[PDB]
Amino acid sequence: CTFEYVSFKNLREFVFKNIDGYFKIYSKHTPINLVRDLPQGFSALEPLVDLPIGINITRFQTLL
Amino acid sequence: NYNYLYRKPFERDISTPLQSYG
Ligand SMILES: *[C@@H]1O[C@H](CO)[C@@H](O[C@@H]2O[C@H](CO)[C@@H](O)[C@H](O)[C@H]2NC(C)=O)[C@H](O)[C@H]1NC(C)=O
Repeated sequence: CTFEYVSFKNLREFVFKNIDGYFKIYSKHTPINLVRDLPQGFSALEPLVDLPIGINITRFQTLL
Repeated sequence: NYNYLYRKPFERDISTPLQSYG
């Protein structure tokens, strides 16, 4: 518990990476026409958060 | 005292066998 923090027509996109023990998150939100596959076109992802965790990561799970 | 225990860049662990400074 040595660190803690608090703050279909559409698609939410994200990127997660860990470097130097800093864990970094980026995002984009957009409307979409079709659900079957990712959109055949370009849009950029922008940063949200930088976390000083130092912890090691090799697996993950999504929460429904 | 003997409480000050010891065994990547900014990598850390607390799982177990540790030494400690006399
Ligand atoms: C981060 O965690 C992984 C385990 O999920 C560590 O990888 C293991 O490292 C040992 C080193 O002797 C290997 O024998 C295993 O085969 C590795 N397992 C896997 C799944 O890769 C990794 O070393 C850890 N890194 C740090 C810096 O703590």
